[PDB]
Amino acid sequence: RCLRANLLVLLTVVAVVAGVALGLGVSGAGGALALGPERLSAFVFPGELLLRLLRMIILPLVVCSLIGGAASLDPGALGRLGAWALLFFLVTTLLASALGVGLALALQPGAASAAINASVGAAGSAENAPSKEVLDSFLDLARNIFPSNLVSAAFRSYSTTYEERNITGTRVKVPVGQEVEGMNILGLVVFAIVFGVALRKLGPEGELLIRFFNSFNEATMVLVSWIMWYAPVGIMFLVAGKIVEMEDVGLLFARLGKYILCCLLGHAIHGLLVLPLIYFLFTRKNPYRFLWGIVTPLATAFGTSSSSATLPLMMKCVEENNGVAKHISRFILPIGATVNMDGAALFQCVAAVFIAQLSQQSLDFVKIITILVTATASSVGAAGIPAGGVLTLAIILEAVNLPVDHISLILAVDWLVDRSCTVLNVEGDALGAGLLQNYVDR
Amino acid sequence: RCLRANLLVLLTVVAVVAGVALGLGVSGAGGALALGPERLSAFVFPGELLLRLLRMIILPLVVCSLIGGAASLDPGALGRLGAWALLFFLVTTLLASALGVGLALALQPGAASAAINASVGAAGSAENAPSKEVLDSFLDLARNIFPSNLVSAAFRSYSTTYEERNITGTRVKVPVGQEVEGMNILGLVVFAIVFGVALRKLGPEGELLIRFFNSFNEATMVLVSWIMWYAPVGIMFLVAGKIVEMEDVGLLFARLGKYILCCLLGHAIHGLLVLPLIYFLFTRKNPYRFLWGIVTPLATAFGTSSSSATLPLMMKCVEENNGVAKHISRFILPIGATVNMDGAALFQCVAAVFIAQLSQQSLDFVKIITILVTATASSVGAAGIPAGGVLTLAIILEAVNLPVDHISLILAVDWLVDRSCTVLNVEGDALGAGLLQNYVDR
Amino acid sequence: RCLRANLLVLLTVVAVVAGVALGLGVSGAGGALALGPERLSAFVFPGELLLRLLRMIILPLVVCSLIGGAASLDPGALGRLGAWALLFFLVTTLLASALGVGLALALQPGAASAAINASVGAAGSAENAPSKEVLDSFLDLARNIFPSNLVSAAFRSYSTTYEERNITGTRVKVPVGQEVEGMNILGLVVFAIVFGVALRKLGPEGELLIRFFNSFNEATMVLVSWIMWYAPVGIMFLVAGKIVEMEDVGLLFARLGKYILCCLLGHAIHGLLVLPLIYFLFTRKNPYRFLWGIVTPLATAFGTSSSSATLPLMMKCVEENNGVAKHISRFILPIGATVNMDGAALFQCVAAVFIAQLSQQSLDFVKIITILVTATASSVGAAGIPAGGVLTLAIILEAVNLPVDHISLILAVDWLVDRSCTVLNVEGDALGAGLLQNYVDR
Ligand SMILES: O=C(O[C@H]1CN[C@@H](C(=O)O)C1)c1ccc(-c2ccccc2)cc1
Ligand SMILES: O=C(O[C@H]1CN[C@@H](C(=O)O)C1)c1ccc(-c2ccccc2)cc1
Ligand SMILES: O=C(O[C@H]1CN[C@@H](C(=O)O)C1)c1ccc(-c2ccccc2)cc1
Repeated sequence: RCLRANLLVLLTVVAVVAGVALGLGVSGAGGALALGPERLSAFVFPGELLLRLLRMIILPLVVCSLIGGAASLDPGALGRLGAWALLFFLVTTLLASALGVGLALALQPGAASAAINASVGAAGSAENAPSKEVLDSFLDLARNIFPSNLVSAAFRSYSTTYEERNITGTRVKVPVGQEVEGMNILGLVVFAIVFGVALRKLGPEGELLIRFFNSFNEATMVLVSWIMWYAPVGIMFLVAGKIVEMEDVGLLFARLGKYILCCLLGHAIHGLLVLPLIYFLFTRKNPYRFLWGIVTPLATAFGTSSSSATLPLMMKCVEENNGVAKHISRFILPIGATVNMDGAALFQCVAAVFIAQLSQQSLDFVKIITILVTATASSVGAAGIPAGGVLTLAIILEAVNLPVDHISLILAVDWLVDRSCTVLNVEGDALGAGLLQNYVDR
Repeated sequence: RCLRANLLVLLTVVAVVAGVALGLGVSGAGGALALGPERLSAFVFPGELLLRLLRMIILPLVVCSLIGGAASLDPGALGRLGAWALLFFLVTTLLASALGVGLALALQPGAASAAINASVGAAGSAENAPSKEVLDSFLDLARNIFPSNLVSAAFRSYSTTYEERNITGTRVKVPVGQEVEGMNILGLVVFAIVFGVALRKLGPEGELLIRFFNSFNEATMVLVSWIMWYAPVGIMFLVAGKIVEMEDVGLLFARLGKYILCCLLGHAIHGLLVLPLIYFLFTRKNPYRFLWGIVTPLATAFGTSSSSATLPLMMKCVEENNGVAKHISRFILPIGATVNMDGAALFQCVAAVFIAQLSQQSLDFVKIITILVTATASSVGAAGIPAGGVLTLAIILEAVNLPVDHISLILAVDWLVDRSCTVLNVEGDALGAGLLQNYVDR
Repeated sequence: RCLRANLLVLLTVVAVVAGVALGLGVSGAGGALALGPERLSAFVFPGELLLRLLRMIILPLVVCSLIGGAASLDPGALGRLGAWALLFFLVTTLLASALGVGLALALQPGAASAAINASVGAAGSAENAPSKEVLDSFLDLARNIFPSNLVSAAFRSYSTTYEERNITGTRVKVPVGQEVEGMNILGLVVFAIVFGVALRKLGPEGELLIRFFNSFNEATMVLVSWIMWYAPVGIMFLVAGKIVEMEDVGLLFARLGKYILCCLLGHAIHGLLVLPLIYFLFTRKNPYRFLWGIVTPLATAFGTSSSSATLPLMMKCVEENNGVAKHISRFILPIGATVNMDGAALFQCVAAVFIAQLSQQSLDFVKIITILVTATASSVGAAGIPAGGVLTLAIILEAVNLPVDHISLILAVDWLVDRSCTVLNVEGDALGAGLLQNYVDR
């Protein structure tokens, strides 16, 4: 039934296109001048509503799916599957970062152009920042792993601010911990996996609880169906709002065309050559067919700019349409969302290479390897914190000591490049799931 | 067994009467002068303890009751029942507001009297307020519906504060969202209903989870029995404390006797003529008998001044004493608590008409319809936020542009009129439940 | 199998000893000068990680264990068991406080010595404090009992701050309530016990839910096994960090040797004479054998300085190694953690007697009884709040009006005496559990 099967894909693609058209027409016809902030809020509000709906269920779906997936195969096979999955995610993120270096080095987006100016963008506010240390970031990562409280971890994460409690002499900023807002999805993932392993360690005592969590996840999936049918309206209004919030006639594109083209080309090459090649090599099945199987979550990722929020739609589509195993999907895809960020590592490395290319920095071999490794680690470093969309580049440049004086340049265009990132991240998650499904099948 | 059956009703009526007597005697004998703030806190503390007990269980009871009630009848009948229930609540709230207009217009409580003075009450602090817009209130309503996180929604709700982030020129206050304290009971209600529909959409997978939630609610009901047996002491001490906290020899009654009489008469006429007439018309069963069946929750509502807190006692009494169906009770009465506020719409409209009557405003037909509709919507607008006992009148007067210069007059007497409101709200909920029980039975 | 059975006890004792050796060697070899704050954080971080792991599971384990234990015996036997348990805890805490008086009165640690000076310790900051009233502390105790919301009670507790809302004349600080951080484990304990009683009041409806909670606790116990195998590393690094954080060559020991010896001797006499004597008297079974059965939780208590955090390890060890009944363990030991603080009452009373001994206060009989009773109540008073490690001594001295001018003396050495306190508290809990197991068996 092609007509009914492909209705959703048609609807979300039409939603994205019509949202772009609506926003461009509104901005050309007057935009904010004809709109006002109140009508801007009402115009963006369906987008915020879709993101509120999809952030409501990631906690149930992630927790109960991992508990229902971990306790479906014995811990030996689970350990092997988790290890090969982490290896796959690490390799894909590393390949993405290397592709970013190879593109930004060649196209040279940091050539002398309008982007050389940065007074308007920075205006002295770029240097002023928390300036989180790399060690403190890794410690906050390993403290969001192994949370102090599960309930608080359902909406809070650990962030190490810096006070000035060294009045005795030579004032040095000292760390203090204070829980902030944002889900600790990594901690919940680890707790859930460990829980499911514990239930598999038990036998008849755990059958009730596995049945509970599987039923709960199936109910949440039934909610996901209806959220999916709502999603095109939210995507349309969200995209229209996010191109009405700033003019996009071509001024910022004319400013940063090489950088944005480098990022989008890197994302497409990662998402249409590298990972499809890996899938074909390993499972020997049509990767582009599979990519068409998941267009609706990809479009939702482009519209939402949030990997965790698109995940319920993705797990529904992957388990339903494509012939991916239910337990493998449950175990892999949430872990893919919180660890695999191919696009994030890609455009972080490309941004670093761009800001280094302007001012003519060297970056011969050692610094290249450094940016690769720290991008690969920051793939998960940025994952626990939702606020740090591109904030993690500052700590990278602190590690390797580059000019952070114009990091605010990307914040004007973060809302565009970070969407293709989300597309590629969920794509890499699904491809890892398919590969590991075939590996477990063999 | 009349002697044992009616013991609780006797006990709570005696508790209210003895609390009034105790508070009046203490205030006459010296009150605070003989008491001190520390003994005032210890004297009110049983009231705070009862409210802490009854706010502990509304989350379990509401969530699990709606999940156990929604998934007891098919979604078609559920949709019809929900639609006729919302229609009933809307009509009753609208009739209440019209009754408020009809009374305040006739009795004319805003005649020239001591209430004309407002310097002592306002003293310039009335105008200073957040001044929340109507659109922003509706957006916060629809964002507390569809919460971002369920756990946070168990004790937090979305409130749009206003910052001054327009330093570029012509400083205009802009909205920012920051979650504040207070349960998001509307969001939990909607999520729970949707969940129960999902479990009914499933079949054998959901039987475990329905059995879980029904067992959990029955346990919470067993707690409610013991809280009910404690409740008269809390009501007595609470009422005594809340008339010791301000002198009530008759000064404020002598000031606002017409307004308070208008509100109480409107509440009694709504609760003893209109809704009993509707019940008799539809189900043809003794409505006043049924009203006597629920005296203990009504007295608890008068003592507590909180509709959500009396709800566990109400659902216990309605399912136990009166022959109302268990599933219909579960589905309707929580929704009645968070949506139906007949008394709130009533005294909000009466307060508006009173402040308009002083200063001799017109309010011919269009403004009357405006106050009716905005009161009907604010019935649920005030429901998500517990702090806004009468705060929502300011946004109404912002919509229709009346003198808010003396809104602080009612805050001295909010603690009295708002209790009969709670009585009428729970009464309207129970009457809707009885009507819809008979409709489903037919 | 002695070699495998005793491996854990050997490992944690070796961990404590090696941590002491590591910290002393690091402090002697340069300590902070060779370390820096960043490496100090990385060196302490395994300790923080162990405490984050053990605070993650006390909520599941406590809640589900009490629900699974309360609903294993009928409410009559439960009421008797709870009453005799509270009587036992009260008597043991009182005996501990009397032992503290008897030791501090005899050894006279407040003799004229270096400890007479307090300018360096206090420096005027001792008097400045919230100065919480005793009545307000008891009210906050009874409001953390019977929480307003269960979810918030999973990570928040009620603390009555004091504002200055008496500008009308004679500015007097007035209480305001605002929820702060810290688990409301007492409120969750009471709610859980009451819930389990409700499920036992029900019959077949509750079997599912009891099976759920028992399965959930068994899963959490399976997590506890692995946390236990990790624990020695955390204890070693934590102890090393907490003796590197301050020099302990003997300066503070040379300052307060009599006071610390009094506290440790009181703890050992309570833990090795009084309670073993009671156990032998009642159950007639080798108490020192039983004490050896639980060395790993005792060492964890010494390392962690947290009674609640060691509790999962304790309940695992008591149910596994020693022949204590599962249901009795579940019901008693969590209640022991939140109520029984023998060591806390002990060193609080000893600290009071020490600060009274300096400056030559009388403390004849009435004040002795007062310190005993308020210490016995503050055993649970300090339990709800985790921040108040020794903060509760100030409110005691407010009750009985002693010099609080040098309360900051103990804060330098709170990290040492408060560890043996934790050891004795968990010891008293386990001994009460064994006694009541034998009583129920008889
Ligand atoms: O850390 C993240 O990733 C960054 C790198 N790529 C971008 C992406 O694709 O998300 C962002 C992140 C994840 C999720 C959310 C999120 C947003 C709305 C609602 C709920 C959650 C934000 C930030
Ligand atoms: O918004 C509400 O309604 C207003 C209009 N009528 C009044 C009523 O009857 O409650 C108030 C509201 C509901 C519930 C609480 C509440 C109070 C204590 C504890 C827990 C909850 C407060 C305010
Ligand atoms: O109030 C308490 O007791 C005091 C008297 N003796 C001391 C003890 O043995 O704990 C402290 C308390 C309990 C538990 C924690 C706690 C610490 C870390 C992580 C989680 C929790 C703190 C303070």
